[PDB]
Amino acid sequence: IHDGFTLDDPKRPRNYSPQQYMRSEEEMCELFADIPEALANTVEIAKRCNVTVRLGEYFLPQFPTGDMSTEDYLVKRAKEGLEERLAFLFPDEEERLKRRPEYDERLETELQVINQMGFPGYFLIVMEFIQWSKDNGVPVGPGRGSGAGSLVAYALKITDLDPLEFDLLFERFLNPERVSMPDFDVDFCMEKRDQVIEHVADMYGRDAVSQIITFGT
Amino acid sequence: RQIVLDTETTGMNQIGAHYEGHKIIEIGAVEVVNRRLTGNNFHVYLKPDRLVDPEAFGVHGIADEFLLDKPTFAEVADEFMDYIRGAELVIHNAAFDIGFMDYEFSLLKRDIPKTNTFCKVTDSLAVARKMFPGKRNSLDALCARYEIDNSKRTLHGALLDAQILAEVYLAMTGGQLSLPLAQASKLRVVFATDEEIAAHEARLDLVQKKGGSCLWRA
Amino acid sequence: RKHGREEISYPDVQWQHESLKPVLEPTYGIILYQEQVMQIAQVLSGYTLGGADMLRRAMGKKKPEEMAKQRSVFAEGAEKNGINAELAMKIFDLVEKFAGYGFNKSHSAAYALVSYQTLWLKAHYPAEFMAAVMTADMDNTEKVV
Amino acid sequence: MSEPRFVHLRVHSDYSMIDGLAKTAPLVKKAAALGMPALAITDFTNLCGLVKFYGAGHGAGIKPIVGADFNVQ
Repeated sequence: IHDGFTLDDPKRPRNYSPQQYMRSEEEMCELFADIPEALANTVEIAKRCNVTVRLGEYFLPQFPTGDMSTEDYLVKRAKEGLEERLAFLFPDEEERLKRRPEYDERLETELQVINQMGFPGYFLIVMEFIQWSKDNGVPVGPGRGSGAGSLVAYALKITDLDPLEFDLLFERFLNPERVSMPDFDVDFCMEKRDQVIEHVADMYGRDAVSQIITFGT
Repeated sequence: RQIVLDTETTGMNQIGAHYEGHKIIEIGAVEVVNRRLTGNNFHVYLKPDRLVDPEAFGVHGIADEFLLDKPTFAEVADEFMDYIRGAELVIHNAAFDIGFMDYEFSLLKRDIPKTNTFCKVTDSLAVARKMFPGKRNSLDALCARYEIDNSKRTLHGALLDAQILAEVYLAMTGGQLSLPLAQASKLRVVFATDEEIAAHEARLDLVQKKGGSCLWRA
Repeated sequence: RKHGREEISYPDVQWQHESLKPVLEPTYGIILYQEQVMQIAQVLSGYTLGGADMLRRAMGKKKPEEMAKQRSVFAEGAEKNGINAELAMKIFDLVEKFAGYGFNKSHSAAYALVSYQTLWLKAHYPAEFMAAVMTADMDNTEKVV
Repeated sequence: MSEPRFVHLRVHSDYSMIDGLAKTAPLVKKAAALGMPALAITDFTNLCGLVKFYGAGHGAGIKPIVGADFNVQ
C-alpha cells in the first residue's frame, strides 16, 4: 500500500519473511544457541543507553521589554489597553466613571492569576501578533477557545468580545485553583500563513519557528 | 484429463445464496485431453422447476417452455458425476457454478458428496487476476483482449462459452514456456562499564519511581 | 417561557429562588450554559469562581466519590447564604441533569459574533456582502448555485 | 538473572509508515505479555511514536529504549 503495488505483482520487492514477528526471549535464545554473545550483547547495549527526555512541562519565552519585567510591561499595556476600550464603549466620561469599577476589579483579579501562574510573556507575544495581523491584511479565524471570557484579552485586542456584557467567565479558560495549562489554542486564517510565519520569524527567529504535522491514517 | 465447463442458468440471486430458490437449466461442457478437443461434448438441458429469470433471458436468450419436458438433475446425476469425477474442473467465477452444483446435489438426497471433495476446482479468474491486475477479467473482456468473437456466434449459452473459454484457457496457459532458471568461533562481548551501569541504575530508578514497576529489578 | 406561554421560574415552579434571577435572567430561568452552572455555585452557595469551575468539571466526569463531596459543600454553601437546604439540593439535581448538554457560552459567543456580523452586513449592504459570499465559494458550483 | 538474557533491538511500529502494523500501546503490551523489561523501537526516519512510547513506558513501569532506522549513501 505504501509502495503503490499489489501483493502478487512480480515487480514487488520481497525482502521480508514470516519469522519477523514478536518472538519471545526463549525463542530467540534457541534460534541463536550457537552465538550466545549475540543475545547477551542486546542486554549490554540496552543498559548503556540512557536518555532523559522530561515531558509534559514547559519552557517559556519573551518579548523586548527593555530592562523592565515582562510582568510589569503587561500591567502597563493592560491598564492602557483597558483605557482604549473604555473610551470606545463609553465615550461619555461620566458613564465611564460609574460603569468602571467592575472592569478594574475584573482586570486586577485576572492580572493576579496570570502573573502568579507565570503567564505574562506568552500573552504579550500573542496580543502583539494578533494586533499586527489586524493592521496588515491577515484574516484571524473565528476561534478563541474560551478566551472570550477574558476581559483582559478583550482590553488588549486579543479577542473581540466584551465578557462583562455577556457574563463570560475567565475561569473556564484559565482556572487558578487547578494547574490549567496555556491550551489557549489560538487560530488564524490558513490562507495567510506565509505573512504570519514571516512576522514571527522576524520576531523570534526562523529556526525557532516550525509547522506541526497532522497525519494520513 | 482436463474438464471444461461454463453454466448459464435461470438467473441469479444478487445477495446471499445465489443458488437458494434457483435451479440449473443447461449443462454445456467440452472435454479436453492433451490440450485438444476430442469432440466428445456433453451438452444437455434439464428441468427448471421454476421460471427463467429476466436477467438470464437477456444474457443469451432461452425460453422456459423449452426446458419443461427436459429431464431433471436426478435423471442425469450419475451421468454427469462420472463424466467429471476425478478430473480437472476449470471454472469462471467458481463460487457461482460450484454453489449451484452442490446445491442441486444436496437436493437429490443421494449421499453424493460435494464435487469439490473428489474433483479439483480451479478458478481461471484468479489466474487472470494475477497476470492482469486491475484489468477487466470477465469472459467477454478476455475474449475481446485476445480478439475472439463470442457475440456473433450462433451458440448462445453454455456450449458457446465452454468452447471459447477452452481456447482462451489454452492460449494463456501456453503462451511460450521459459528456460529461465530461477556458529562457534571466539568473539568479544562489550560489557557495560561501571559508569554506564551507574547511568542504568539512575535510569531504572526513573522508570520505577514514575511507573511503579521495573521487571529488570523484579 | 420567552413568549409568555408558560410561567417563568428560576429555574423550577417549586425549586426556584429569586437570588438566581441575576444568573438566569438572560435565559428566562432556563439552565443553558456551562457558565451558568458556575455562576450558580458562586451566587447560591458561595463558591470561588475557580471552585465553581471545578464543580462543572466534576459534573462532566460523573464519578461516584467526587460528587458526594461537592454535594456537601453545595449544601452548607446555600445554608451560609440562608437558602433552604432541600431547595438547594433539588436544584443541584436539575443542574447535574442539564449539565450533560450544558454548552460553553464563550465558545458559542465567539462564533455567534461572527454570525451576527454576517447578518448585519447582509442586511445593510448585501449588495456587497452577497458578492463577497459568492466570491468565497466560487469554487463550489453547488454552493454558488 | 531476574529474567533478562535478551531484548529485541530492531522493531518497527506502524509509525514507520513504509512498514510496521501494530499501534504503539499494543506493541508495548505484547512486550510485557512476553515478560520483557524494556523495549527498543527503531521506526523508519521518524520519532512519531516516541511521545506515545514514553507515555506508555511511564504508565507500565517499562523503560523505553532509544532507536530509529535509516538509509545511507
